[PDB]
Amino acid sequence: QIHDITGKDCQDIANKGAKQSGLYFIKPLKANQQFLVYCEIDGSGNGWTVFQKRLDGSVDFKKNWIQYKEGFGHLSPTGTTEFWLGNEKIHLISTQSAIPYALRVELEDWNGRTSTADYAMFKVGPEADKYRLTYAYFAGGDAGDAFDGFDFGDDPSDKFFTSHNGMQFSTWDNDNDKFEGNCAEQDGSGWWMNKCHAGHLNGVYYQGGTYSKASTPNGYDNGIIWATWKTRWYSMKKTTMKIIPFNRL
Ligand SMILES: [Ca+2]
Repeated sequence: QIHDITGKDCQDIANKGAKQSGLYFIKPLKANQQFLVYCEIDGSGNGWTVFQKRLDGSVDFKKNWIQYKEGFGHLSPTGTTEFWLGNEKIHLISTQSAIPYALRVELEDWNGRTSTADYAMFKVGPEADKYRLTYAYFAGGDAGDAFDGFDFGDDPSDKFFTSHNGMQFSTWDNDNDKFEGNCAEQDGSGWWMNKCHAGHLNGVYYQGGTYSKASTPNGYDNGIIWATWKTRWYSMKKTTMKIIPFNRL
């Protein structure tokens, strides 16, 4: 169920001998109390700390500010459950000791194809700054750089409106986006919204992937999307968001 070795993150845990993916206790520099996390440990001693997982539509991602801050969903020793670790925990891990962390977004198709997109020097700010997302540069990956924004063709400033670097976090009850309306409320989720999005992994789980403007009454593109890999009308089968110290790349 839960393993004995502990550390500051899953890489530290892997550096101490553990070789099995599963549940572990970690305690980041500023964390006053230890908490449970799911570590993904591969054959090369890489230990990834997973903070978000989607795979079957068992959890509703339309949660409020406090829920996204504290975390929701279920942690499993088998890694077959959906959850959001919690913004406060993501903040404590990503900013401890100025250690440079890399974020890996892993996506899976309804056709079996998996893709990734890596971001160097990933960080999540404190609550005072509404858990802002910042990264140095896109490090590569076949899923493409959706965080850089995308020109959908709706408005000439589309790219400026869809980038995510520097965006604060938003939930329906705590709007901090760059939109006149409420992106989080219209979509029904919690995310780093701009004048909405180009990459949005906390959207509605549409079975089969393909959906349309007709699926929803207002026709919102509120699925689990990553514009640089698939159309805004295609919802992902599985997603994984995980972090590891930059030097492990
Ligand atoms: Ca707004």
